[PDB]
Formats: sequence, C-alpha cells, structure tokens
Amino acid sequence: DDLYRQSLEIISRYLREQATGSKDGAAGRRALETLRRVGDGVQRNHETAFQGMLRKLDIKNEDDVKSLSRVMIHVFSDGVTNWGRIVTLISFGAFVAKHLKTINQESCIEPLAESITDVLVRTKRDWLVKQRGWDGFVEFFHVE
Amino acid sequence: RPEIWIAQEARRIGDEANAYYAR
Ligand SMILES: [Zn+2]
Ligand SMILES: [Zn+2]
Ligand SMILES: [Zn+2]
Ligand SMILES: [Zn+2]
Repeated sequence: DDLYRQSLEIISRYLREQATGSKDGAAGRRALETLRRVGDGVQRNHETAFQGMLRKLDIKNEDDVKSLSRVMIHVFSDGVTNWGRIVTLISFGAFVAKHLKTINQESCIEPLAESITDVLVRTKRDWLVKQRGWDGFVEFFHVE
Repeated sequence: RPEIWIAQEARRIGDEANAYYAR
C-alpha cells in the first residue's frame, strides 16, 4: 500500500516539523514543500477559528484522537471532496500537534498523523488514485 | 454539538481555501 505509506510519511513529517520546529523521491519532497507553504498559510489566516476549534476539541493527550476522526468524517458527509478541505484538516492536525507539544514536550505526533491518514486514504482511496495522489495535491496548489 | 461545530468550521475554511486556489 504505497498510497497509505506515502501519505503517512508526508503527513507525519509535516506534523513533526510543526510541533518541534525542526526540518530534516522528488515527488514526496514536492508534496511536503507544497504542504508546508499551504498548511502554514491556512494556520496563519485562520488563527482565530483554529483556536476556537481547538478549545471545543478538548483533546486530553497524544492518543485522544477519536473525536478528531469523527470530525473529519463529518466534514465530508455532505458528499463533497476537495483538496482545500483535505489540506485544512491536515493544517488543523498540525495546530493540534503544536498544542500537544506545549502541554507535554514528550508527546508524539504519530497517533494524530495516523488518524488523519486513515480517514483520508481509507475513505477517499479512489478519489486520491484518480487525482494521482499527491501529484494532484501539488498540481492543485501550484502557484506562479 | 462540539464535534459538529468543529466540522462546520473546518468545512467552511476548506471550501474557502479550495476556491482561493482554484480561481
Ligand atoms: Zn512515537
Ligand atoms: Zn508554474
Ligand atoms: Zn454537518
Ligand atoms: Zn483561508
């Protein structure tokens, strides 16, 4: 399952960079560079809402992800799928990861990343395949 | 309702972001 594995790496790496403030083929690298630019921008422009969403979420710890998975499924339950919703969910994942690290500097981002990746890949498998996976993400968010 | 409120917010932002880049 190359798609699952590729998606978890991109999403995990972003969340870890965001939470820790450190950055460590070329297709995955383009995806991560796109996600940094777009994801950082979502967070910057939606600071107030993300703060409100975080408050409501009331996440207890690094493993407390079932509520977020329910949120993500509910997001798509109107039958619309698009990259803006997808990157927004990942950006909020990053925003949550930063908060977890604040309360406990030893928290791991993996349960969150895995939770988000599971929703996207499992529930939107064929949509992602038709988009040519992360190549579609890169293309959609391509700016000159 | 909290989970629905969060979802409503995330959807609004996601559709706004989608529109911005699609235009
Ligand atoms: Zn870990
Ligand atoms: Zn270009
Ligand atoms: Zn709803
Ligand atoms: Zn926006």
